Amino acid sequence: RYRPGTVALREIRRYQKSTELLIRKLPFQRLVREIAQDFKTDLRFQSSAVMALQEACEAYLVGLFEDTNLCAIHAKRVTIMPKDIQLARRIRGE
Amino acid sequence: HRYRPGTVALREIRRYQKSTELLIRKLPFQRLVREIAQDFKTDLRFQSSAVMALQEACEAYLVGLFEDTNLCAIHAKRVTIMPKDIQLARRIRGER
Amino acid sequence: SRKESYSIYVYKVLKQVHPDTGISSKAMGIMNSFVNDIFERIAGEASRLAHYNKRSTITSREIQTAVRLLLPGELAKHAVSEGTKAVTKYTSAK
Amino acid sequence: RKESYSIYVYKVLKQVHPDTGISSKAMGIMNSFVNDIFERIAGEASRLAHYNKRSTITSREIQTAVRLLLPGELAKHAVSEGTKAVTKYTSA
Amino acid sequence: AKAKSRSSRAGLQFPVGRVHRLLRKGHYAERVGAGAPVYLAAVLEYLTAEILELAGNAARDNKKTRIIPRHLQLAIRNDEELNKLLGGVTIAQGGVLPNIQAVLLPK
Amino acid sequence: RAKAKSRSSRAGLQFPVGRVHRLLRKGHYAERVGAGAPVYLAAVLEYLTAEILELAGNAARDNKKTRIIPRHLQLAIRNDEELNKLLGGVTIAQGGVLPNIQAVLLP
Amino acid sequence: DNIQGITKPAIRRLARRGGVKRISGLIYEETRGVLKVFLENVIRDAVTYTEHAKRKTVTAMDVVYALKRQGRTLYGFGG
Amino acid sequence: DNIQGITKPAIRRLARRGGVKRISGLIYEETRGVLKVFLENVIRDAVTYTEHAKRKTVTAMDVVYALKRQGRTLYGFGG
DNA sequence: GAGGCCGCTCAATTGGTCGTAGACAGCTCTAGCACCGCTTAAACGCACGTACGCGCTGTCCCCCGCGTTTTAACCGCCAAGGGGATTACTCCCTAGTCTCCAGGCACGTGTCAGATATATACATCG
DNA sequence: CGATGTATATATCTGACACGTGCCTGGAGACTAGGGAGTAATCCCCTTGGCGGTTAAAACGCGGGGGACAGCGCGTACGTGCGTTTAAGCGGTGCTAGAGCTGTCTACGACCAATTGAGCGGCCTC
Repeated sequence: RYRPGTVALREIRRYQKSTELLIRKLPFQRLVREIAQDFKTDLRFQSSAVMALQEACEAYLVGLFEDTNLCAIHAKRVTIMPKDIQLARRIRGE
Repeated sequence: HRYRPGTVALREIRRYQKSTELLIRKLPFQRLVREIAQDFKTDLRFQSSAVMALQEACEAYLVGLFEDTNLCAIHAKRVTIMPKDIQLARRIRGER
Repeated sequence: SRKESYSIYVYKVLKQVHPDTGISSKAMGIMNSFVNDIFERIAGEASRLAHYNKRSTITSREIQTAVRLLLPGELAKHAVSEGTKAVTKYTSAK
Repeated sequence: RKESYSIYVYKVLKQVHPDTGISSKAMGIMNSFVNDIFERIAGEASRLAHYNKRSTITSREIQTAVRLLLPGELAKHAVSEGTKAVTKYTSA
Repeated sequence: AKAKSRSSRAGLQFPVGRVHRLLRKGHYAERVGAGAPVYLAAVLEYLTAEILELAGNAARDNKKTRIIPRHLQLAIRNDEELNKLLGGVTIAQGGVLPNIQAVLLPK
Repeated sequence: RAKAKSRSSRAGLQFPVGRVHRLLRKGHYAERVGAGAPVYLAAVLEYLTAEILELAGNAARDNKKTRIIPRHLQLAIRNDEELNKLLGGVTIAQGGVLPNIQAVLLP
Repeated sequence: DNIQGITKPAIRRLARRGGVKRISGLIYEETRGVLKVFLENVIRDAVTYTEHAKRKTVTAMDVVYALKRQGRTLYGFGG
Repeated sequence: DNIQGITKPAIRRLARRGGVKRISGLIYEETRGVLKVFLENVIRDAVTYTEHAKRKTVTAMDVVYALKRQGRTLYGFGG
C-alpha cells in the first residue's frame, strides 16, 4: 500500500507534465447547451466553439486553485476549504 | 482616568471614516515627489495641482491595500496586520 | 480659447430632479469627467462592433448592442427603452 | 484570400534556427501575437497625437508608445532597432 | 425657415448636435448615422439623472442644500449597479463608506 | 522607369513595410501617417518575433525534439521575466503550466 | 441537470494540476457553482455577438471576443 | 532620504481609514517601500508624457493620463 | 503531418501635383520659485500595563488507497438538410457646401449658505 | 454614578455661487452626388441524428491513520498618556522662467494613374 498522499505527488507531476483536457467532452457540451437555452432556443454551436469554452474554463479553474492553495497555506492548513475560495475571489474582486 | 486598549482605536476608525481630509503632510510629500523625479529628468518644475493629484492617488491606493490586508489578517484568526498579510494581498492582487 | 463643457445641461437635469438644490463646482467637474468617460466607452465598443461585421456606418443597432454589452442588469433595460423612445419621437416628429 | 504573416514568421525562424520547423498551431499562435501587439502600439500612438493637438502620427509617437508599453530592456533594444532601421532607410 | 433645435425635437436636454459632431471627429468610423446621437444622448441623460437624483437625496439626508463630492461617493457606492459600472474609479475628496468588521467590535 | 525594389529590402527587414503602412492608414488611427512610422513598427515587430522564436527553439531542442509546439511557446513566455510581463494576461491553448510545487508541500 | 456531468474525479484532476494535495469534500459543490457563473457570463456575451450578426450559429470568434471583453485573451483559435 | 517624511502617524491614520484596529511595528518600513514603487511607476509615465510634449513643466493632465494607462482613473482634475 | 512546386492576379511601386499644418521667431503676462517672520499644531520621546500571538498536547473523524462492478464515453460509419457564404441589382441614405442667425462662452456684480466661535445638553464608557 | 466626548443650538460674517450683459462661432436649413447597404437566389459545407460495440472510466464499500481544531499557558509587544521641541503652515514681497499666442511660409503627405511580380490556393510526396 502506498502511504496517504504519496500518489498525489505523482498525480501532480503527471498533470503538470501533460497538456490534455481533463473534463469529459460530452458532459461539458450538454452543460453548455443547457445554459444557452436560457438566452435563445434553437441555437447551433460550432464544434470548435465548445473546445474554446472548455480551454478557457479549465485555465480559469486551475488559476483559481493556485490562489486557493496560497490562501490555505496562509492559514497553516494543508487542506483547501470553501472559505479559501471565497477569500481569493474576494481579493481578486469577483 | 484611563481608557482600555482599543477603544480610542475604534473612535479613530469612526472619525477617519467619517471625514474626507487628506492625511499625509503636504510639504514632506512634495519633497519626496521632487526627489523621485530628478532620477528621470533634471530641472523639472511641478504645477501645484499635479502634486495634489499624486497625493490623492497614493492615499486612495494605500487605504484599499490596508482593507485587503485586514481581510487576510482576520482569515488567519488574528486582529493584528502583519507584513505577510500585505505580501499575500499583493500576490493575489497580482502586483507581486 | 473657449472651453466647451456639459455644465449647462447637467444643471438643467438637476433642476428637474431636485428644484431646491444646487451643485458645487467640484462636483460639476466630477460629473463633467463622468460623461466624457462613458461617452468614450460606448463609442469605442460601437466602433469594434462595426469592424467585426465589416460594416462602415455606425447605427442605432451598434449603440444598442454596445449599451447591452456595457451596462449591468436593469440599467441596460431602462437605457434601451429611453433610447428607443427618443428615436421614435425624433422620427415621428419629422 | 486571407492575408497572414506566416511566411515572414517562417523566414525569421530560418534566421534563428535553420534546422527547426514549426507546426500550424504554433504558427496561428504567432499570428495572433503579432496582431495583438500591432493594435496595442497603434492605439497609444493614436492617443499621444490627440493630447498634443497633432493631426499626424510620426516616428516619435511610435517611439514613445514603445517606451510606454514594453518593459525596460525590451524597450531599450526595440528603440535601438527602430532607429537603425529608419536611418538605414532614409540615408539609402 | 425658423430654426428649431434637434434636441427639442427629440425631447432631450443634452446636445444632439454636439454629440454628432464629436462622433464624426472622434475617428470611430468613416460614417455616422442620423439616429446614433439621439440614442447616445438619451442614454447619457438617463445615467446623469440617476446619479444626480441619488446624490441629491444623500444631500437631503445630511440636511445640506448643495451637492459636494462626498454626496456623489455616497450615491455611487451604495448602489450595487452603479458601483459595478464605476468600480475602477477614484473620486477626489470622496472618502470611504463607514464599515467595521464584526470581529473587531467589543464582545 | 526605375526597377522596383521593396521598401522592406531597403530597410533590411523581413516584415512587410507596405502592408503595415496600409494597416495604419486603413485603421482610423489618425488622418495622416508619416513615412517613418511603418519602418519603425515593422522593425519592432520583427525584433519581438525573433526574441520569442529563439527561446522557443531552445525549449524544443532541450526536449530533444525538432518541431516547435504550443507547449514550447508557453515554456518560453513563462520562463522569461520580461515576456511574462508583456504577456501576463494571456492564455495559450494546449500550453499547460510550469512545473512548480510549494516547498512546504514536499516531504 | 447536466452540472452533475462535472464529476468529482474531474475536479480532482484540476486541483492536482493546480498543485493541491488534499481537498475537503465540500469543495465540489462550491466549484460547480463558481464554474456555472463563469460560463453564464461568457455565454451571455457570445450570444449577444451572435444576435447582433443575425446568425443562428455561435462561432468560435464570438467566444474569443466575449473572453477579450472580460480582459482574458485566448490564443489559438484565430484573431 | 525624504521617504522618512511619510511619518508613522500618517501611516497609522491611513490604516485607521481602512478599518485596521491593531498594527504590528514592522508595517511602516514595508509600507514606505510599497509607496515608493507606486510613485516611481506613476512618475516615470508622467515624465514620459511631459518629454513627448517638449515641456519642462509637469502638469495635472500628465498625471491623470499616467493613471489612466495604468487602470486607476481619477475624477475631478480633468477629462 | 509539413514542405516543394505550379498558375496566376491584385496589391504594391514610381512618378507628378497641390493644399496646409507644423516649424520658426517675436511677444507678453502668468505662476512657479526663493526668502522672511511668527504662531502653535503636530511630532517625538519615555513610561507602563494588559491583551494578543505563539507554541503545545490530545482526539476523533473523514480523506486517501484498493478491489469489483457497471455504465455511458468514445470510435466509426451512414443520412440528410439547415444554414453560411457568395453573387447580382439598385435605391436611399450620409457626405460636402454655402448662408445666416441665436446659443453658449467670458466678464462683472453682489448677497446668503456655509465656516466659524461659544454654549451646553445628553450619551456613553468604566 | 461620575465625567468625558460628541451633538446641537445661537450669532457672526465673507466669498462662492447665481444672475445679467455682450458677442461671435458654431449649429441649422436647403441642395446635390454616389456608393454602401438591403433584397433575392443558389450552392454545397458541416451540423445534428442514429446504430453497434468494447473497453476506459466512474461509482460503491471497506479500512485506517493523517490532519483539523479545541483548550491551555505565558511573556513581550503595542496602545494610552504626559511633556518637550521642531518645522509645518500662513501672509507677504519680489521676480523672472516659460507657458501660451501670433504671424510667416515651405516641406510634407494625400491623391491618380499605369505597370508587374509577391504571395495565395491547391496538388503531390517522404
